[PDB]
Amino acid sequence: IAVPAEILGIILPLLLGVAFLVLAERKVMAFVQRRKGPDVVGSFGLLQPLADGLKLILKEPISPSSANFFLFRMAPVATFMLSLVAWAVVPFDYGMVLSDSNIGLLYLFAISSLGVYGIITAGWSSNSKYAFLGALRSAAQMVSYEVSIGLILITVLICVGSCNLSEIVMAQKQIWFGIPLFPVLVMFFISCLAETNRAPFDLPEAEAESVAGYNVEYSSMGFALFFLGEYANMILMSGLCTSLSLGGWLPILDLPIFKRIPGSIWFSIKVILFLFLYIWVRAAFPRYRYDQLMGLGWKVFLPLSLAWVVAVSGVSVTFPWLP
Amino acid sequence: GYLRCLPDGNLLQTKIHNIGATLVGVDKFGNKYYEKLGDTQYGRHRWVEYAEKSRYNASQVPPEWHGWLHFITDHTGDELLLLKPKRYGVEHKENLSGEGEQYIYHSKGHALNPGQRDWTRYQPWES
Amino acid sequence: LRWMEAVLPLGIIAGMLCVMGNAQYYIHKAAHGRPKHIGNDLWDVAMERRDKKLHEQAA
Amino acid sequence: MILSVLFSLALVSGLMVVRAKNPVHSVLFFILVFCDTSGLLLLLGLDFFAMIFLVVYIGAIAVLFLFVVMMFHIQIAEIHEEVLRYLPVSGIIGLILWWEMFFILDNETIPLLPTTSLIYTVYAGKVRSWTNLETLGNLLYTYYFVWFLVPSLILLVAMIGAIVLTMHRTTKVKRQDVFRRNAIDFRRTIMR
Amino acid sequence: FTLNFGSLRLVLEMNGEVVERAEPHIGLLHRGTEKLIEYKTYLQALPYFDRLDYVSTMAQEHAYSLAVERLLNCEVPLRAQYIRVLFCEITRILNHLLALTTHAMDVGASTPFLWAFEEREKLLEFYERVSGARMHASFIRPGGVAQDLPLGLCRDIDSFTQQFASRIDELEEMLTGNRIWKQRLVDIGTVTAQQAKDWGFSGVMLRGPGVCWDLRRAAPYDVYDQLDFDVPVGTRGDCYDRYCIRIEEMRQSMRIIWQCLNKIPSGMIKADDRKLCPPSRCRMKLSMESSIHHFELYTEGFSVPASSTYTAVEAPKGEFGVFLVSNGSNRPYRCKIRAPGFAHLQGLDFMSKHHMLADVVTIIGTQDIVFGEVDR
Amino acid sequence: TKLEDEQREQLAKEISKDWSSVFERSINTLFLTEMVRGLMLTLKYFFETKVTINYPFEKGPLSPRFRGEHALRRYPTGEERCIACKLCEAICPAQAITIEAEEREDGSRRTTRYDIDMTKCIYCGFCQEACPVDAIVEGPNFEFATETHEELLYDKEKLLENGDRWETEIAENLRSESLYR
Amino acid sequence: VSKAAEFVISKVDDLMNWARRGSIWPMTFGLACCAVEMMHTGAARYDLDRFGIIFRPSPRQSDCMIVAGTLTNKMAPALRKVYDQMPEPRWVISMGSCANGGGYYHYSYSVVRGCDRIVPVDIYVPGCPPTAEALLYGLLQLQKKINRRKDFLHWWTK
Amino acid sequence: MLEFAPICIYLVISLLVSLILLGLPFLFFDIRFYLVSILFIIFDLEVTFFFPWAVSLNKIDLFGFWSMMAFLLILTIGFLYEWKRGALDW
Ligand code: SF4
Ligand code: SF4
Ligand code: SF4
Repeated sequence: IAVPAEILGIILPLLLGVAFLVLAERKVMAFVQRRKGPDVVGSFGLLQPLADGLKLILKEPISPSSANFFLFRMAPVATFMLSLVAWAVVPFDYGMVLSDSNIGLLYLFAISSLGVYGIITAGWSSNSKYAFLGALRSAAQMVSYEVSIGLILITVLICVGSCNLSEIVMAQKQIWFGIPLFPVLVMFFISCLAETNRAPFDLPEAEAESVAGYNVEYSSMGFALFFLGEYANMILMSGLCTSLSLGGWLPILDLPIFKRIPGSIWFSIKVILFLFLYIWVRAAFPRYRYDQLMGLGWKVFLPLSLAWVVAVSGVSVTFPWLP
Repeated sequence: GYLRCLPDGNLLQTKIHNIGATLVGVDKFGNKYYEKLGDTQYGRHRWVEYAEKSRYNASQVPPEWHGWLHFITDHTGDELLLLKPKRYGVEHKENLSGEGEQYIYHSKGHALNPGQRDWTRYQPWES
Repeated sequence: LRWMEAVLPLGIIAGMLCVMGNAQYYIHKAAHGRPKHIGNDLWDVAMERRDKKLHEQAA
Repeated sequence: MILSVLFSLALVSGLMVVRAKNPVHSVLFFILVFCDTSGLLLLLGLDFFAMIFLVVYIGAIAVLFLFVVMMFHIQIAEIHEEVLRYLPVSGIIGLILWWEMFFILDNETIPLLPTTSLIYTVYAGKVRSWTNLETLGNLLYTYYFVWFLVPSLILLVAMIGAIVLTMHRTTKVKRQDVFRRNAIDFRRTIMR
Repeated sequence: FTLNFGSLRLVLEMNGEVVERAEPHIGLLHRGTEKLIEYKTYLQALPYFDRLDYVSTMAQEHAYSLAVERLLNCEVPLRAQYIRVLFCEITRILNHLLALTTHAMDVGASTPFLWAFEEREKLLEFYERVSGARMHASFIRPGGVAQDLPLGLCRDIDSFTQQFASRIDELEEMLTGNRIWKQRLVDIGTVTAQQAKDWGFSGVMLRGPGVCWDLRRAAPYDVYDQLDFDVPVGTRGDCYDRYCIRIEEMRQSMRIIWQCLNKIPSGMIKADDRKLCPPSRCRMKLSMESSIHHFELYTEGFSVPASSTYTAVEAPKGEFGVFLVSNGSNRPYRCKIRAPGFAHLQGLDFMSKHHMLADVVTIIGTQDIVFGEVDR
Repeated sequence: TKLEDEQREQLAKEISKDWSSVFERSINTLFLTEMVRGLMLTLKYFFETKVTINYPFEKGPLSPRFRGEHALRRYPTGEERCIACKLCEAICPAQAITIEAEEREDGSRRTTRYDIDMTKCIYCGFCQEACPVDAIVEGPNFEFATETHEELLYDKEKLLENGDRWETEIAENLRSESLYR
Repeated sequence: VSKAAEFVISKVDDLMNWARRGSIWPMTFGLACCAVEMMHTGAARYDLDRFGIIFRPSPRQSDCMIVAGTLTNKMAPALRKVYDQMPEPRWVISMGSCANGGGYYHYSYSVVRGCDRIVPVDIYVPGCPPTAEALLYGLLQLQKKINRRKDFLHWWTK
Repeated sequence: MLEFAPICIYLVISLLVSLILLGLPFLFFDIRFYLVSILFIIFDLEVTFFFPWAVSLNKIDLFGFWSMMAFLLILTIGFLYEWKRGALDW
């Protein structure tokens, strides 16, 4: 019926957006670094993702024969499932949701919790022990920063009585929650940066460095699926950031000239600014050591998140400012 | 050649750069040499359009325009053509190097050479 | 305009988000004849079922 | 039908947990049976409890088990025993427990034999439908705060025990210090 | 447990992610440079020094030419000395830029790499205009230089110096003062001055501890004793202070470049005597003796008196020394090549002790091991 | 480590002179001032013009004293410029040049065999400066990548045709550099 | 074998060659002193990311190995081992003179007389060091060489 | 519920597309990890308790708010124990 059509219309444009997102990351990083990104495969490099995908498809696969063939193959499948089903709930405007779950926030938190298993199984199923150690490190980092992310979600849930993203936005109608909670938004942005192993806290992508990663053993399509899952998670958490601290499909100042824009355009624009911030932070800053980032996650963001939860609860309970 | 811009993207950059340029010359192979001074950075004020949009090659620039294009000389290719030597000389040929065994260069001892020469430095008795 | 050429791939991502959202919205609208409701609950489900039965009885 | 499929998958995953040769496979099938139980909770209507099962059981406890199992690197023939010998005793005990289930079901909970048209809808409690999450929070934080504060003591005990059992600070290893003078002020110096 | 990494091969003994010890295997770039130098004439052996420590090209040429002139006792004109100093400081700037940006990339900072490569491309354009190629330009020869400066080079270098002061300010603003950069560098691979002296460190790795000793001031081998530059030292030798020392050395190299441009004299570019320096093309095509001497200098070489010496210069990596032993013939009997990477890579073992893997790679970047010079 | 501890205490006392300074330091460390400044510089370079060369159509600057492809020239009359003096391989540090010769039919000294390995040439210009007649020159061409090592193994005929092809640019560079000699 | 099936096969081969040409993912084998010039090629001026070239540190994901620098007898087994892990569609670019025929250390112990003795190299880039211009020329030559791969036609006519 | 059926169909379609993507080419010890996991368990339980509290702040009074604060204080003392013992360091 219409549900498979909606699911396909969510999934395929998401893959196109991920491809153009890696292309945009290349272009923005190059323009930052006083150079030009992919410009020779199509006009302005618009066909570069297509060429890359076709090359990856046409590349002949190799079988590691690691005695864990099923677990080796299914881990990128698992993370791809997790990214897609996480994207299954995010709203885009008033009524553009597949599952209008009343517990949408906790659903996304649970899906983020499940995300470590793909990397853990990928590291274990690989023959090399370096990949296993890197997978363990990445899993632990995602664990700590997801604890921080959950505390930020609790702050937002204190601000808004409901638990579904659509009603969250409907409450965001007034002040966007970013004006009241800009430090909370900053902490959530850094936590989601460390959640997807992007920007600083980039352990798996430091392959030229001694940490190596969990994708060393993986073949063409395994690596491609892991990359697609990571970038889909990046877009997902940018959407989470804009739905939580920027009002989602809501204009600025509620002027009637701004209401001519559908609102899905507003959500897309905010997601684009968040992705630009992702690439900006990745290009502009060095990376943390594993111990440094773990101590920072467990000692800097967790106490601050707890303190902000307490402060928001105290502000809301004391005054009649409660929903 | 403007339809090649959509699947090329590099010819697109060249056409974007030929907005305010002045056509300083053209060679006998069709390559059109452009110069653009003013508010332009140093490294991108001279260039060429190879007039072969499908398979343009970096070795298609003749020696007469090679120096001017590479910023060795202020002399355009016309002056070097005027100064081209007589009584000897060959026409410019691209770096094929893979377009065919009959096109590539072969040593005198290579089996692919049309005439292969033996190398022993002695003449046998040859009854 | 170079910044515009560099942001052009981002515009494709924004367009993809808009396309997925709007295609979902219009497929659901065509399937049910009304835009999807986000505040629905047991009461809303019961009322919609009663409305469907009443209208199919009247027609 | 969906319920039958769900607990058939759950039973198969549990059997694989019981009889799995590799403890990593045991953890994975444990994750699978937790997912099936979460689906059963969706069927029941406890969305919050299903999500928290995912978050805690699937996330926390299961990554703990996975980490410890993989880090052990348990080999075969180190944990290996023939299952045929214990089959009679397992069957007898399972049959006794199943017979007791039979006796429990035969008296208290009688299944209904074939309904929808006889459903009387009150419409009075549906004006403001309280979610499971909302009701649980209201109760647990207003009128049952003691049974909520006690698990905090349990978690504190667990943390204290985990530290006092699995803590080993390095006796002689240098630790980087960022509060040095060259990092703080860094007065420039020259050879002259 | 032993963890292996595979032209940098390194085996590390680890206990708790803490590096107990690190052992490098270096021979992967051994090429028989000393044997080939022994088998070839001095002029034919200059390109070998071009290839050694390839990030800093003309420093090795300067060291080799100084050793040959010491064994040969030939006076180099003031203009040749000044242009040699200018290009040695350009070489120092190039090497420091590359070392800093490769270290930043190894840490994780990717963007300053390409800015410093734009600067390096400008400097390599300077090299290509003054000499044959962008890299491995055999420009510095015993008795002087290969050729005179092309006209306009001084003006272009002045423009580069201004824009490069701006660029160094730019890079220091981005890297210095960053919390992540500080956490990566400070208190990482610290070396005491006694440890540095014991392990034979030189250059930045020796001035980082604060020994307060520089070769250009201890043994001035050029107009250096007329250039009144500054030599930075580190209060507490570590990666951060070595990085700051490298920044200050870039600034002082710009200072020396400006001074050389300002006070460069007008004269000849090589030694006056044609027995040791080849005559010009016009002279060899016009004069019988000049033709004889060109022919003899390009078939045979200058026969240095039989002696052994060690000549060391302040290469950007550190003290680069050449030990030349002759026997009166046209070929060097023995040529030992002391590079300031061989000692630093020994220092890696105790520097990266009780540290972690990222600290090991940071220490490698700070020491700036070019494997060509360590595998000389 | 007691010295380190007391140094840390002294430094902490030094940089905590007053509440204004401690508050300023805490706010700077909390609000990511250095990170914001780095982001601003990064944005400035994102919005500034680029220095990409656009390779195939725009090529990097060179010099007349460029060491590209070895080549052999001729006199304006048409005769080979190369006498068989064998100063090429006497000075070639890599020994990439092999030359054999004999007296020609009219008594002229010419090379009957002259080959250069482009896989052994280090592109150093020793031969082009050791030539008494300016016969061998390292031409300005450098885009001569070949698919086969045997192709990269040159000989006299290929060197002569390279010189004939690039004679005008080589002559211009030779004039400009003979000024610098 | 027909004239319309041949046209369809030619179009498919053109698409495959376009994809493989525009998505080259070379891996650096950066020994000695062609690697610095390679980093200059990868810099802002002669940028490689425009044409699709991005350096993959893992040999399993790389397309073509670019061997730049001197090959030593101590390192040739490592080069061969790393080459053997590359996927079947693979190419080799030998940059410089050391990796072509031994270069300036041809008559030397513990120096492999060109990488051709260890791995089958497709394109040589002469120079010492070859200009970044010349190395990018060699990469464009690799694109041209893989622009005439009739893999589908060869598979069809077997 | 009635809203998780689209989630199940989405999961099935995601499986299908992942399998298709895989099959396209075929056509042609350490205690620190354990401590981190234990902290994960504790703070997952913390957040699980926060969720209903945060949702139902409007119904629960200062009694509920202070009960949650006491819960945090009991568990924040454990966090101070973690910090001072050295469990948060690596
Ligand atoms: S340029 Fe140097 S290496 Fe090349 S042939 Fe001439 S002397 Fe030999
Ligand atoms: S130096 Fe000149 S004349 Fe002598 S052999 Fe070489 S090219 Fe011929
Ligand atoms: S070919 Fe020349 S530039 Fe390249 S590694 Fe060898 S000596 Fe260095």
